[PDB]
Amino acid sequence: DRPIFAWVIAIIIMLAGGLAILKLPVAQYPTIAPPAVTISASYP
Amino acid sequence: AIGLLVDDAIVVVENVERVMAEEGLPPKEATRKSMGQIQGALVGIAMVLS
Amino acid sequence: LPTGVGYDWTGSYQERLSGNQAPSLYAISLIVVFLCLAALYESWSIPFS
Amino acid sequence: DLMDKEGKGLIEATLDAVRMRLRPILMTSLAFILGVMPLVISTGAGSGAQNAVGTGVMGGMVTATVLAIFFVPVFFVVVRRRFSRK
Amino acid sequence: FGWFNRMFEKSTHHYTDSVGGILRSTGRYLVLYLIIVV
Repeated sequence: DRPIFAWVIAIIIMLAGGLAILKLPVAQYPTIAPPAVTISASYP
Repeated sequence: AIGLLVDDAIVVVENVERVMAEEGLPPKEATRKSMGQIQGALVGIAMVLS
Repeated sequence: LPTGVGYDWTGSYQERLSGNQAPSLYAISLIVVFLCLAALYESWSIPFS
Repeated sequence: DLMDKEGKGLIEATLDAVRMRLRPILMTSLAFILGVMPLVISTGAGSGAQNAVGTGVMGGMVTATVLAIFFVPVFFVVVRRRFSRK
Repeated sequence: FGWFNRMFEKSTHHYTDSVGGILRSTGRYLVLYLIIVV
């Protein structure tokens, strides 16, 4: 079709996508263990 | 906003008004071929203000 | 000052508005704008106008 | 539009376009300004914020049509940027 | 109405003629554009 209209759609993703990398967790494995709470007393 | 709002209204209105004088012609098809000249702007200006 | 005396900013600002914000905002606001003046135009003159 | 679709107008399409639309620029902008008028002063104690807004656009509309329709680019731009080379 | 007669003068004269005049020059009104930015 035409060049620029497509190239401008792609440059949104050059940002948007890229800018998410400077804003979302670089971390390891995500949460998967069904989350739990822990009680803890102490009778010395 | 009120400003950049009648700014968008005024234009399409008076751009018909030139077509019905510059080439004296009231009807629907003046309205039609007037924002053939404008439609291109309108959306593009809405995507830079955006 | 003497030993065992540091500091910390209660409580002013975190990042302000003339500061690291305003720039970044306008900055991005340009990298767009120049676009969509290209998505309806094609050149390298239209947008610099 | 003129330059393409119609004829060239090396400098006679930038002009020919003007000619036919100083109307809507000075019809809107002046309908601005006047619409911005009751905040710049007029009101003067209900909200002093009204003065903070309108004073910095009245400024940038006086110097936005009486300038962009004239003297400094918005005619001079397209000349040197589009033409002159490629 | 005068009103209209007036407006079609300025626009045609007076503006558009002094517009071919500004487009005739170039380097002076660019020197002015930067003078503004400064």
